[PDB]
Amino acid sequence: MMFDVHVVLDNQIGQLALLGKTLGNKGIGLEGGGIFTVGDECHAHFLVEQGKEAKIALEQAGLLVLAIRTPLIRKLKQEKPGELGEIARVLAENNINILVQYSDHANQLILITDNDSMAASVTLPWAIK
Amino acid sequence: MMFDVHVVLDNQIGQLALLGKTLGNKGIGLEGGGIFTVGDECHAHFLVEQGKEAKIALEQAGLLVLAIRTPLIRKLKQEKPGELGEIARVLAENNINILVQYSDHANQLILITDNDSMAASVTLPWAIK
Repeated sequence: MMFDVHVVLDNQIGQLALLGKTLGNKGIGLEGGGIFTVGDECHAHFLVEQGKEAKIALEQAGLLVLAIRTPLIRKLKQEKPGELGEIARVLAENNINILVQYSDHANQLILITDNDSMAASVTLPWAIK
Repeated sequence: MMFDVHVVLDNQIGQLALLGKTLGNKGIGLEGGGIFTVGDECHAHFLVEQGKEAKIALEQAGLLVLAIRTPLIRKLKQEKPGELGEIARVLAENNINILVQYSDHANQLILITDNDSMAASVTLPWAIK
């Protein structure tokens, strides 16, 4: 039901504005994520419900969508130092590499790994209510 | 009072686990942010209160801290499609480039720009209560 939208923006003014207007004009709200600049490019990951519709609109605006994915959605059960490192440890102990991690507006944990099939069973203790 | 901690992790298992354990062992909680993989490196931005203490602990663990910064903290006043694109538009119209953007666990807007001095006055309408 929820999709991570991975867009590679140019390191230029107005790029986040174009992304947000293009999705806002379609009624697609951003449920979490952000943008990180790395050298000459800006990597955006935003969580949306209308993933396929967001991909079409962004590409029609000329933005490069690398992938839309359905992430694992989990929840840390309490806010405590070391909680994120603990779920990352159990994933690492199962030889699972974490490619994307962030939190949504419900404070739910959003994850993309190199083994989402195994990561789902490994992270079952953190399943949402 | 709040600091963004920019760490460049290796694209390897156990890196987020080392970051989270190192800060959790010091009692430093993660108040927001995430990690994005870009090629062979993983860029982490996490919001913490004990920024200087987090920098020391991460460097003693062998992790590369690119910078600690005090971000602008703003708040979208309602959750509505296009709201993020609107604040990004006003920033772009003032020739301000957005380098980092995400939301914290209070759903506050975290921003780092190439003109935080001007960005503070430009984004005054989005000031927190």
